[PDB]
Amino acid sequence: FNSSIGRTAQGKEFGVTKARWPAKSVKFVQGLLQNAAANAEAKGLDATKLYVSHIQVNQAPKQRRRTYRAHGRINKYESSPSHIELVVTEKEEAVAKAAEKKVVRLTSRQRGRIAAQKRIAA
Amino acid sequence: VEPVVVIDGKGHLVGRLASVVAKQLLNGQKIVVVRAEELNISGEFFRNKLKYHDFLRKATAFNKTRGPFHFRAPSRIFYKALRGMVSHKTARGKAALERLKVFEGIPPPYDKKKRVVVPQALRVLRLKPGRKYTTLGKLSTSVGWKYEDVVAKLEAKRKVSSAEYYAKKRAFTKKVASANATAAESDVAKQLAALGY
Amino acid sequence: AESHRLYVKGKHLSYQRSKRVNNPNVSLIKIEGVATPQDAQFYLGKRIAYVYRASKEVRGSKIRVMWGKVTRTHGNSGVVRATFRNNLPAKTFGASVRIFLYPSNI
Amino acid sequence: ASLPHPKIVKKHTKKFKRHHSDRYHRVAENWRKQKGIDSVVRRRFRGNISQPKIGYGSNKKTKFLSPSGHKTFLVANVKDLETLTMHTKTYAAEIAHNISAKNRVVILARAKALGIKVTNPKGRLAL
Amino acid sequence: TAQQAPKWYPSEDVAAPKKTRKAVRPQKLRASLVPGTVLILLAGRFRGKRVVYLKHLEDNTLLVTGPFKVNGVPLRRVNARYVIATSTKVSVEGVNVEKFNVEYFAKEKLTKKEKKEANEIKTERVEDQKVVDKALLAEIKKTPLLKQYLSASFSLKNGDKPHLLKF
RNA sequence: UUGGCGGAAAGGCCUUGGGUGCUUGCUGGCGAAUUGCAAUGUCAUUUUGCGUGGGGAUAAAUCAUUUGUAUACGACUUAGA
RNA sequence: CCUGAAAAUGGAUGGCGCUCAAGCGUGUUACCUAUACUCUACCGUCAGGGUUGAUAUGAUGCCCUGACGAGUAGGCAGGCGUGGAGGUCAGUGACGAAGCCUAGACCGUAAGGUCGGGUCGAACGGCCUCUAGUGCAGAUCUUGGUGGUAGUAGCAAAUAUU
RNA sequence: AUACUGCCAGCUGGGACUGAGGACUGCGACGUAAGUCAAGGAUGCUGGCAUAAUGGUUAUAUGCCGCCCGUCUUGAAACAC
RNA sequence: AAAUUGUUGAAAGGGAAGGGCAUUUGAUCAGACAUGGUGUUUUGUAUU
Repeated sequence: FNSSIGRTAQGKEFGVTKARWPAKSVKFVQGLLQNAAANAEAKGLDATKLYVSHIQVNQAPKQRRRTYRAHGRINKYESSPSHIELVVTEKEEAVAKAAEKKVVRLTSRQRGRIAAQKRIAA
Repeated sequence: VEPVVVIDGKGHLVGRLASVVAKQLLNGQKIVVVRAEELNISGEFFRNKLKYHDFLRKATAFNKTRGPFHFRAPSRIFYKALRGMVSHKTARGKAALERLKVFEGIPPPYDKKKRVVVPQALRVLRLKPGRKYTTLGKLSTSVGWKYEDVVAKLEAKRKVSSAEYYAKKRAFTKKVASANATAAESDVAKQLAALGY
Repeated sequence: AESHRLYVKGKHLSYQRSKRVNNPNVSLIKIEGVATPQDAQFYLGKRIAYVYRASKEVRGSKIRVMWGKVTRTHGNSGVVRATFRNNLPAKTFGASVRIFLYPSNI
Repeated sequence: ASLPHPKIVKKHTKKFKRHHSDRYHRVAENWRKQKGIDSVVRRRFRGNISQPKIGYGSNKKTKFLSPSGHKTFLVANVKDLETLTMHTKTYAAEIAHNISAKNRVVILARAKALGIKVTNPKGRLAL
Repeated sequence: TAQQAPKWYPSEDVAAPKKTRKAVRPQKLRASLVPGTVLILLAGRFRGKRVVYLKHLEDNTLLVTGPFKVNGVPLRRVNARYVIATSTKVSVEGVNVEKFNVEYFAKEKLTKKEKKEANEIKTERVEDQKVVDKALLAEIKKTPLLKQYLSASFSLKNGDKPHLLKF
């Protein structure tokens, strides 16, 4: 959601030219971050390994208002509220390993070739 | 049949060579074409200059930078003919045009390798004696190619080195013949001759 | 010594086609060294393999094969028609196929 | 151990999808014949979707056969297995989606007793 | 219910085949395949190797041997379509070949359960191979360079066009 | 290890010498089976890593400030331990 | 072949290109490939037939067949679905009905039918018939809901705020 | 004698596609005998696997194709609705 | 439920996208191997 917004020098940190400073949204997000940090502290989590593992804002029921237009017309003036949810998780390394075996299937000729190689090599 | 076929472009009619090379590239053969400045076109030099000026007249009216790009080097002219002979807007055509490489003169990778000809494209074999023809280098410099003389100088230097190499190779072959003539006409040679070698 | 090739080299040129429609069920094969239908008549009925490699192992090999056969000649210039148990993947127009010498009749 | 029958041939294994069902969401995939005057699909222009035709009909000797060669038979109970009890080689039972767990296991046990093949003997139980 | 019963019912018996009129007739081999001839094995473990053709077996197969002492190809059978007949011929007179046949090449196929997930030669076979090979060698050595020709493995070279080659 | 030569896109060519391995140039000795009658029957490549060793030095850009030879905004000439 | 032969965006023997042609006239021949022709398999339609047998078959049942198959407007026929109704399955179901989701499966040329897995919460279906407010992609259709445009136009009259 | 035409119920090969049908039935051929057969539709032998290998679905890539439906209209992709 | 969104996952993307035939690649998945037949060195001993 950036079309026809102005450019800034502070988008180079992120490779883009269009970046902004949404004060109200940032305040809401950091308030929810504070709440999640409180929940994690109550749960007994690390508070230093914590990273935002999930964040999701989606549209809420619009709040309707009216605007008035030339020649006696009425158009909509809608708020576009958001549901914001987020989950912080303690960081961890790549625990997973030891992938599936994928048992092999050889024919008689393949088995004979493997046996012959095993005999020839020492 | 071969990994790369390198074609001496000298004396070759541009259209016949382009048709041959396009068929080969689509068939999957890597081709490098050297001496593009010595390619021939049938007909008078003035005629092919008029043809290139007709080509030059065509350009996108509202923006000449979107229009046809009239390339001037002889290698680029040969490439344009071949790209016209290839279905270049499909991935197969792009793969063939990637298989093709064309140069003016003979760059260092290819001056040390064998160069072949396409007799069904060679002007001396195809054109009737007494028919006029032009040279791609002469046409290119007439229409704006800037390196007729740099290429000619590098070509003279390369031909000098190659002639020295050929003299050395002749000397080695002749000395091999002189030394192994004593071992020639032997019983093994007679048996090979009877067998057909 | 250094040569173990027991087949003739060939190129997969295209599918059997008209100007504007192709038939993937028949492939056109050029046999290297062969330039006449008279000389290509030797290879009629000979088996052909398109051998390619995948990054995933299937049954102990990373190499897969698609078999086929030379069915008839095509044109006046030594190209032949070939039919494969699976149609050639159409990215192999100009790829190398191996025309084996069997079923042999010499 | 099975009846030698002709190899089951499907003339058109692809699904006949309605024209522009990919273009628009309001158009479902259920086949509808184009009745339009200018329709390329109705006019059978080259490069367009095929339309269902009676020439695609399956061989009468192999029609309705499962991949195993049985003709599938919706059953709801043991009385529903009783019809197949003698035709183990040509019919396979399919337990109705509506059958509860205990009735399903009863049907499965009776079909195992009579040798009847069931085309879904894994529903409503975990792997 | 959904389908109580169909009034018309199928039959239970399995059909018997019609009396086919395809009688098996002995195979006719090409004129270039006579016993005692040198063949190039075109496929198999021993592809490209030059062997000696000994006898036409009953199951349309050709009994061949290297000889084993010469190139390591044992007393096997090969498919006559997977070999190339060469004009080179050894005098097959002096070696008895009547012992070998399909029952001689009996294998006792392994069972399905015996699966070599990760992981010998009969004495009568090895001794009769020795006898056949000694007779074949005594014949072969009469022609110069033939033993080394049989030791060499055939290959196609750059420019080797088999449609013009004479074997 | 010794001369180089090669700038068109040089990235390739011998040699000067010491060491080692094969040599089918001509003659021998042993081995090969069973992959079972074929199944490409597997043999060459723009990248990396908790890793191992023959060795090497510890840089900038950007934001913020500033600038006005620039400038709608970005960009652009500049400055700042 | 040339002159005669002048029109406006750049430009079209289809393009590249072709000159003892890859041009023009002519003459053998080889080769390429249509849903055409020949021959096979299968589908359906039409037609001409066979078939009374002690049980294990509701005789257009089973079978032998030969030919044929384009289609708007239009006609006719066989079917597929929907809401209700009469019979029946002493049919399915709170041990989960109906709905809904599912680049899972099978069947049918198709309309569509059946099933696997999730969601859930009280009814529903097969068959023979009856009945109709019975099937939607459009009607600047109706009523609701929702988009891209778009974080865009813009929120600049009435001196002005610190 | 060779051409060149025509005929052969003349011989010898090399390839490809297909294998419908399924409890005796027919017409024929083979020294005119019981039997056989290439005679009213493929059998015989052999190997590998028994699995995602074949195949289905699905997404993509590639080759060649493919203009937006409905409508009125002689004619619609239409710069017609 | 759909339109329409957010996140994650998987994929393609040189002036559209979508589609048909055919294959390939990656995912995913259904189809005899308990059986109207022979028989056995006992898996855990109306027979396995």
